[PDB]
Amino acid sequence: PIFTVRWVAVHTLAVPTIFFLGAIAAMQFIQ
Amino acid sequence: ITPSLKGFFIGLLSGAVVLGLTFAVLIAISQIDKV
Amino acid sequence: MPLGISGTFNFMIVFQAEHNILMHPFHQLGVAGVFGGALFCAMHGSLVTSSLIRETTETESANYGYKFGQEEETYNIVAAHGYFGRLIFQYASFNNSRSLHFFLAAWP
Amino acid sequence: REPVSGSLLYGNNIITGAVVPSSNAIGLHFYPIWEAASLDEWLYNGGPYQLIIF
Amino acid sequence: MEPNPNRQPVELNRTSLYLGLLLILVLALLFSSYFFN
Amino acid sequence: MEPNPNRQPVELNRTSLYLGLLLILVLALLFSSYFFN
Amino acid sequence: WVIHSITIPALFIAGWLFVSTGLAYDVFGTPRPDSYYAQEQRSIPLVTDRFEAKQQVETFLEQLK
Amino acid sequence: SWLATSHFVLAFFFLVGHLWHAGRARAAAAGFEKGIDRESEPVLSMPSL
Amino acid sequence: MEVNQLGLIATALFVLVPSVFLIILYVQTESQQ
Amino acid sequence: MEVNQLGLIATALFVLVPSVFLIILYVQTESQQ
Amino acid sequence: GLPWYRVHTVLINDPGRLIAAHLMHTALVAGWAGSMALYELATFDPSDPVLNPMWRQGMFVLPFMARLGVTGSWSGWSITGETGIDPGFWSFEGVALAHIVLSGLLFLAACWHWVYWDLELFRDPRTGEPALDLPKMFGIHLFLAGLLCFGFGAFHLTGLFGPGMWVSDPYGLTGSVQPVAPEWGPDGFNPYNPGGVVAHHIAAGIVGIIAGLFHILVRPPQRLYKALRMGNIETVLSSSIAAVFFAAFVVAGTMWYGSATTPIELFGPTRYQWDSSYFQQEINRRVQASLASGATLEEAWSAIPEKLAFYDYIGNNPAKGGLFRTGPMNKGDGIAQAWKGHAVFRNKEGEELFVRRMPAFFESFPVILTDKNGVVKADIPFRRAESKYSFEQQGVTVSFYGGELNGQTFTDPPTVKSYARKAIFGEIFEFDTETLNSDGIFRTSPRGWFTFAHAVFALLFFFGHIWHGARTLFRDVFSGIDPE
Amino acid sequence: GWFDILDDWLKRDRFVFVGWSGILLFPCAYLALGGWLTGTTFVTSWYTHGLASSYLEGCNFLTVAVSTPANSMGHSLLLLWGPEAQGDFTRWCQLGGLWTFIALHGAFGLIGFMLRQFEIARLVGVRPYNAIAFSAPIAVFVSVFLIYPLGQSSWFFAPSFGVAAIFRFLLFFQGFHNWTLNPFHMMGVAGVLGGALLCAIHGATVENTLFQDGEGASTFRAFNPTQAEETYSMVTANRFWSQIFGIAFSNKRWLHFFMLFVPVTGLWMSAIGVVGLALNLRSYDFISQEIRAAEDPEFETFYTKNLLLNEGIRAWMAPQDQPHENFVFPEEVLPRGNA
Amino acid sequence: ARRTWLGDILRPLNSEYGKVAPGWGTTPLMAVFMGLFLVFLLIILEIYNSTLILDGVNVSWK
Amino acid sequence: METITYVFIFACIIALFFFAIFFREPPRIT
Ligand SMILES: CCCCCCCCCCCCC(=O)OC[C@H](CO[C@@H]1O[C@@H](CO)[C@H](O)[C@H](O)[C@@H]1O)OC(=O)CCCCCCCCCCCCCCC[C@H](CC)CCCCCCCCCCCCC(=O)O[C@H](COC(=O)CCCCCCCCCCCC)CO[C@@H]1O[C@@H](CO)[C@H](O)[C@H](O)[C@@H]1O
Ligand code: CLA
Ligand code: CLA
Ligand code: CLA
Ligand SMILES: CCCCCCCCCCCCCCCC(=O)O[C@H](COC(=O)CCCCCCCCCCCC)CO[C@@H]1O[C@@H](CO)[C@H](O)[C@H](O)[C@@H]1O
Ligand code: HEM
Ligand SMILES: CC1=C(/C=C/C(C)=C/C=C/C(C)=C/C=C/C=C(C)/C=C/C=C(C)/C=C/C2=C(C)CCCC2(C)C)C(C)(C)CCC1
Ligand SMILES: CCCCCCCCCCCCO[C@@H]1O[C@H](CO)[C@@H](O[C@H]2O[C@H](CO)[C@@H](O)[C@H](O)[C@H]2O)[C@H](O)[C@H]1O
Ligand SMILES: CCCCCCCCCCCCO[C@@H]1O[C@H](CO)[C@@H](O[C@H]2O[C@H](CO)[C@@H](O)[C@H](O)[C@H]2O)[C@H](O)[C@H]1O
Ligand SMILES: [Fe+2]
Repeated sequence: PIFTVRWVAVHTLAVPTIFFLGAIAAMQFIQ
Repeated sequence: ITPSLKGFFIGLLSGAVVLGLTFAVLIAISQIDKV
Repeated sequence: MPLGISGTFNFMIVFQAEHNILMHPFHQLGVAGVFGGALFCAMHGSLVTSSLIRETTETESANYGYKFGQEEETYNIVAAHGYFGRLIFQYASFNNSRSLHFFLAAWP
Repeated sequence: REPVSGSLLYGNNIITGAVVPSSNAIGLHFYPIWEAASLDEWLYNGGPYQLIIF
Repeated sequence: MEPNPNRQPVELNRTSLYLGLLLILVLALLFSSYFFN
Repeated sequence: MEPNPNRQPVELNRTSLYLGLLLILVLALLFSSYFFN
Repeated sequence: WVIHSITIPALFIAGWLFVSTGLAYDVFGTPRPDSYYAQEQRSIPLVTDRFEAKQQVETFLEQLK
Repeated sequence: SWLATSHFVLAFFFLVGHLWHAGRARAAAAGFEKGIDRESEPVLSMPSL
Repeated sequence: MEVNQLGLIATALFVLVPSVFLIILYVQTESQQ
Repeated sequence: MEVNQLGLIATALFVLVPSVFLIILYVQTESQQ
Repeated sequence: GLPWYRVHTVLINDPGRLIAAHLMHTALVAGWAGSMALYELATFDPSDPVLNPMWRQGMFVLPFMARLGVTGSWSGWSITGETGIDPGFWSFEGVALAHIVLSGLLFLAACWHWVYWDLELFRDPRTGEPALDLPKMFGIHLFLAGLLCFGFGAFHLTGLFGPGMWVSDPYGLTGSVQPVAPEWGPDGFNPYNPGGVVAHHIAAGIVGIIAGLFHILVRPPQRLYKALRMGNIETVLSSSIAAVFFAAFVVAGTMWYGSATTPIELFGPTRYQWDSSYFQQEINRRVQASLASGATLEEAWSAIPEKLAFYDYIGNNPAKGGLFRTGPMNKGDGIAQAWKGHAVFRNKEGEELFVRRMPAFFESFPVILTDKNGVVKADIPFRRAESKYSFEQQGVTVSFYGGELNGQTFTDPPTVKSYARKAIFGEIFEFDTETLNSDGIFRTSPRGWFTFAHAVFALLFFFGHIWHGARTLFRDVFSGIDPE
Repeated sequence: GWFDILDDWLKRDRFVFVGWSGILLFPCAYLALGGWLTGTTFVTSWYTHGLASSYLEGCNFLTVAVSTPANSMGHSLLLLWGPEAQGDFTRWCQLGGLWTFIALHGAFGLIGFMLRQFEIARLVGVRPYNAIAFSAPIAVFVSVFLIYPLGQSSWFFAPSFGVAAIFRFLLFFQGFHNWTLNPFHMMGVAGVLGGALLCAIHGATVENTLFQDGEGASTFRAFNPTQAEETYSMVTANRFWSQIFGIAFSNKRWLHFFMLFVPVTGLWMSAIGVVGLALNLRSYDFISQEIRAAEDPEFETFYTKNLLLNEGIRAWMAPQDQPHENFVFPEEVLPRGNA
Repeated sequence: ARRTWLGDILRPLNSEYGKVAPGWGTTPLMAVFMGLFLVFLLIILEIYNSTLILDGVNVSWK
Repeated sequence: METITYVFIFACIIALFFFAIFFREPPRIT
């Protein structure tokens, strides 16, 4: 239970970052 | 109602709903606190 | 370099042909060096003009109130600090002018 | 033979006008006044460039 | 009667004379080339 | 030191502004015809 | 230091799969490493006009070899 | 091509470096390297052009 | 119709420079205290 | 070489009128007091 | 004790002296629009409106007067050229002179208010200091404007009492001025249909009145009034810029893109008529049908109107031209004399060739010869090149159809490429070069100039909208920052 | 205090400061960036430009970006539902509608930053020369990414929001629009450099004049920001520059205000030119020399030599850059040198 | 304080400079139209780009 | 004509420099 102060910032920002890092790495092993 | 006309209607509706929701959230959140 | 305003343009373009300078990294920093110079030149120019202890009337020019040789501080740091300190997070505001101005002259 | 007129007297706006650098025929050689055969020779090969930048 | 109590003299110190005299000529020096065309 | 004790301000009243502004234009109005030629 | 040994690993593996699964292909419609030129016919499948492209993209893609 | 590139860039800096310390060296010997002195500014009393 | 190409500048300078020179002197006088 | 025939007046007015307008204001200021 | 760029602040509160300014400004604008009209008119030639129109003539202000239905003059020449005249008092000099006389009567009026600044009207009882009611002053002007809108919409455009708006065919062939029947419905928002534009104002004026009625009748709310700093004149200035700043785009839009507000006859065809190949599709379709009707293939191209073809040209469209290239379009290539015809290139075997028409970008474009397959079966080398597909090698037969000369075959390097280098510009034309002393280098039409002036001036007022906008809110603090 | 309580919540003190603009900004901003990365990684540009630059095929960091919808796709705004996308997501990315998704959400976001840069002021008390200074990128952003495309056949002509993308946009002007010679762009190169220059010369001077408040050699920590007199003597710096370059600044006020001025005025007078170039009014051949060039081939200027360059760029770049036009140039026709 | 014919006529008009509708007055009815106008203006834009095709409208010329 | 304007314009620049360097009013302290 986090009302909006700080938590809402990083967790709506850095979370997708972790999700793209999948795309980055998992790509480099294609081809 | 063209696919375009209808689509535009949909778009506007969604927009209003969102802004609506966002505003509601802010209000409630604002209302929640009471320094 | 042929020295002249068209000569210079001719130079770069031809220079671009052979050595592909754009993709070169060192240039790609030089751009940052120039912009961030011009950039900071705007902010550090702006923030201090923004904050002016007022010795002037509204009708009179705002500049003339500064007396050459004022030993007063003509611009509030405390006021302008929190400004940039609120605009972005308060951590990066560079409290120290002597710290700032150096970094102002290192980047370009 | 392509001579280039970057001079201002010949039909050149400030924009187009420039001092032409030295020729390739002169290469990189130090090319002062006296070393050149004739005065007009020293200009025709792009002396004044090599003179200014030094 | 009353000649508009609100008036002020216009002041331009010596410096701000130069900048303009500099700025104008430069812009001319820059834009004269195109005006001839 | 002493900035030339001898100086005077130059004074031209409103009238002598008109005469010139009149005279100049007239001479121009008279001599512009020849300058075009 | 509680759920940050949980969230990150389970989440980061998702991105790992959408490439591996190739789910990102038909989601974002990127061409597949073998899929550009159907048959041979080497030419740009360039989409052209409006009120079409949804149908026109479905010609270039339709062949696919 | 590498060496001539490399050593140049380095050689360039050392020009700056030379022009750096030579500043700090003499100013140090001159004693005011520590910053201008607020008590008496050297410029403060000079003929004013 | 055909004309002296530069003759126009003649008028302008002959109009403005003498004119201006009268203004500048005048505006001064207006500033006299 | 060939040129815009009137382009010369452009410069002159663009030079003088802004210039002059700065002088006139200035000479005034000099007369203040 | 004031900077040179603040000097007009002195008006800040002198509501009398203020009214003097706006007048003098107003009187000074009319004098422009009056004078420019004559000057534009002074150099205008009615002579050949069919081939050489008013847009191509460099004339800028003039085509507006025509846009509202002012046509002809005392000189006895109509716009469309038939020169049967019943011009009435209202014509180009008339419209012009009317403004000049207007400029005068305002200029004098300006001196009055400037002389008497103090007026018992401008100072409310409770405060000796000058004031005026910004909410109340607004309602009037609005209620007055809309009442001038509804009027303009009803009585003038409709042709009810008045002349009608300009209106044209889509091809720009039919010059016309008629009363426009207002049509307000789903189509009414197609700007290519003026039938909305009428109904617009008539619909605007009503909404113009009702609002103007309202604000006069009631004062704005407290909490709002406090925020916007109403009563500080600048807050009217800041806001007012935005609206103008806003409109400055919309006109640029409707000028730069086509709008039935601005017909193709008066203003040169928009940039997009060329790129879509709007004309050539619609020139050929009447030629095809003419040959689908049947005739000598020459006879088909023979009856095609020049003015239509003349709209199809590369130097025509506004996109092609320089900034500092100045003067009327005619100064570019000369005056348009007559229209050669449709240059058809054959293989030397008879197979028809197509030129690759010049896109709006390139200033110098490679002249190519292509066929229905898009392959290049002939070309031109740059200066020195080994010969493949060089038409002098592989043969060419150019035969003009329609227009001035017909069935006249040219085969040779020198004459063909003379046209081949012109052909890529679109349909060929004879030009009188020296009469106006044209260089042969293109220049932009009015539709271009009008736009660039507003887009720029718009983009400024943006910054203008901000600067004052900052000084309405901060007029308290703006004098200077307070210690800590 | 319904509306009231909402206000003071937004205006309260927290880690960052979310103002009324924040409601507009963060959603509009975070999507722009949030969009750009996504389109960078996954969404190809293939069906649009026929050439795939995007992060998921082989392409590097520098050469990826979000291309633009094609020319014959026209100026339509490409909404997510739209007539064309018809609410289909995939084909809405392939058409590059994601591009427009970036610009518009960017612009409003970009605006929302400006407003914030006001809303800070009124509740702080600073004068708003910051926001006003920030209007220059606005003008630049709006002119380049919005006014310029609209002055063309479609959105297709516009920067593609990438490192290498912006470069094919650069040479794109030099070949066609002959941009360097446009005088409105020379005022720009003044501004930027004139900004960078004076940026460095200010930072250097004040760094070379310090009252020595501290002991240790390094003076950074030597500074105490409490009600101090000016940390650096203007007296020295003045008489200093006046004897070298000859002209100095005697006003801390007039100085800094002159810093704010030049970069700003540098961009605006550039943002004018771009608008002027949206209409293809581009500064180009001087009628003087060109006619003179028609009086002999031998006459040559560093101007004339550019026209060949700007000619070559066009011909070579055209087929790849603009496939939609379906240009095929023959070989000899390319304006090769040695001819 | 020069009171002329018009000046005597009009002045009773704008005499009320300080009286302001107390409280929110009518704000809401304004914000209704403004939002409605925005949706309105958007519909113009959607039309003119041919993003929105109404049946019978043609952004083609006439 | 053409050139002689540039030299003129460029001249007054120099005539400003020399003029603006030496003849500036010294900004005295206090
Ligand atoms: C139809 C048309 C109608 C148009 C009508 C209007 C026309 C436009 C009018 C605009 C002009 C008016 C104007 O400029 O006013 C200034 C304006 C307002 O300022 C205000 O003025 C007073 C109120 O009247 C009050 O004081 C008020 O508070 C306020 O100050 O300023 C602005 O609002 C901002 C607008 C700025 C415009 C741009 C100015 C800068 C650009 C200049 C031209 C750039 C040209 C670029 C290309 C150039 C060249 C190659 C040939 C030039 C080469 C030299 C370039 C380097 C020098 C350029 C300037 C460098 C910075 C110095 C500026 C400066 O302030 O120093 C001044 C005096 O210096 C000069 O004037 C420079 C002269 C040349 C020097 C060259 C050195 C030679 C070296 C040789 C080599 C040696 C080895 C003094 O310093 C300041 O003076 C005052 C200022 O307030 C004060 O004392 C300060 O503290 C400080 O001392
Ligand atoms: C119609 C719109 C409008 C109006 C009524 C005003 C009115 C005013 N502005 Mg202003 N302004 C506007 C647009 C407008 N501005 C725009 C678009 C910008 C951005 C460029 C500005 C930027 C601006 C600044 C930065 C400042 C003002 C200031 C002022 C006030 C004093 C003006 C002054 O002394 O300047 C006098 C200026 C001169 C005597 C020089 C004029 C020479 C210019 C450069 C060229 C003019 C030539 C010719 C007229 C060109 C035609 C213009 C074209 C559009 C047709 C005055 C209330 C000042 C103010 O309020 O502070 C006290 C101030 O500081 N304005
Ligand atoms: C909305 C304004 C507007 C527009 C669109 C036009 C458009 C036009 N005018 Mg025109 N005109 C205007 C206002 C306008 N005028 C005004 C106010 C006057 C009175 C002075 C005139 C006087 C006039 C004459 C006397 C003539 C025209 C003509 C023409 C036509 C040919 C183009 C031309 O001559 O321009 C040339 C355009 C340029 C040279 C553009 C460059 C101008 C520069 C960029 C402006 C200055 C910028 C400034 C220096 C920036 C400094 C930066 C600094 C502030 C930091 C064209 C249709 C000609 C004609 O008959 O038509 C064929 C003609 O002979 N006009
Ligand atoms: C970045 C540009 C910018 C900036 C900094 C400002 C700043 C300012 N404006 Mg403003 N304005 C702008 C653009 C801008 N405006 C534009 C483009 C218009 C249209 C003409 C206006 C119209 C306007 C009016 C009418 C008024 C102001 C006022 C003001 C001032 C105070 C109130 C305020 O901030 O309202 C600015 C508010 C906004 C810019 C709204 C935010 C943006 C909206 C929500 C975007 C929504 C778009 C919508 C979803 C549809 C988009 C679809 C897409 C296809 C386009 C302030 C100085 C007021 C004033 O005078 O203050 C004293 C005032 O009365 N402005
Ligand atoms: C007392 C105060 C006076 C102030 C005056 C200051 C003048 C400074 C600028 C001078 C410009 C001279 C141009 C020379 C070319 C020429 O001559 O254009 C002429 C019209 O120009 C004009 O209509 C200039 C006005 C252009 C209107 C559009 C303005 C756009 C604003 C730009 C954005 C804002 C920054 C007409 O052209 C001439 O006449 C034409 C035939 O009539 C032929 O083209 C000739 O060869 C020749 O070109
Ligand atoms: C599904 C994903 C995630 C969930 C459900 C989650 C859960 C939570 C929750 C419920 C909180 C608030 C309660 C608490 O602090 O104990 C929190 C705090 C926090 N977590 Fe996460 N987390 C997630 C991902 C992440 C990620 C990717 C990061 C990357 C740094 C992160 C770092 C943090 C941080 C910095 C805080 C402090 C928030 C603040 O200070 O306002 N978490 N987490
Ligand atoms: C009084 C009177 C009268 C008279 C009138 C008149 C005669 C008037 C005139 C007036 C006029 C006839 C005016 C005009 C003027 C105009 C103007 C004044 C213009 C100017 C403008 C400007 C200044 C511009 C600017 C610019 C330039 C220059 C270039 C670039 C662009 C621009 C736009 C920026 C009468 C008899 C009726 C009677 C009654 C009284
Ligand atoms: C701002 C200060 C103004 C200082 C101006 C000084 C001008 C001095 C003029 C000296 C004589 C030049 O006078 C002018 O000469 C030029 C060429 O030089 C002639 O010009 C003639 O040949 C030139 C060749 O370049 C053609 O471009 C032009 O169209 C044609 O008229 C003019 O017919 C004449 O009017
Ligand atoms: C500190 C700076 C020192 C600068 C030193 C030089 C100062 C000299 C200033 C005057 C020089 C101008 O130079 C003069 O320009 C004019 C411009 O009309 C040229 O005259 C131009 O028109 C004439 C008229 O037919 C042509 O014959 C000529 O070929 C052409 O170039 C002159 O050929 C050139 O002699
Ligand atoms: Fe600074």
